Amino acid sequence: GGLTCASAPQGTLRILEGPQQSLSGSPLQPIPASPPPQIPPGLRPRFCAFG
Amino acid sequence: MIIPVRCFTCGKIVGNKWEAYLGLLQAEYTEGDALDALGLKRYCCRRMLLAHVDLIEKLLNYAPLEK
Ligand SMILES: [Zn+2]
Repeated sequence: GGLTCASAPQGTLRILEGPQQSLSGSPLQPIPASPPPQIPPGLRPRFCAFG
Repeated sequence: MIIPVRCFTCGKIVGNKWEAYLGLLQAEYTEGDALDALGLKRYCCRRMLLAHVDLIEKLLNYAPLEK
């Protein structure tokens, strides 16, 4: 138990978690565009001129 | 608040048509067809009943006597 000074280390291992990327890199999934306003069907001339 | 007696633009009596309008809409008419079945031909008359917000039923939930 003299606890002498040992030599300098050769290198460094570093352990850390890696993320999973099987999900991302996929084609994007955007929010679907709301439709442009379309005229309602069944619009008729309700007003007829008097006389 | 309460349905106007006359239309604002022309003086057509529209105050007697509110309960008829609600009974037509509860009988599954379109709002355009329900305004046709009341004889509201000019769109001045027709917005008076189409756009009416009836605040008196909300304003009578605070009815005081509750008795
Ligand atoms: Zn009118």
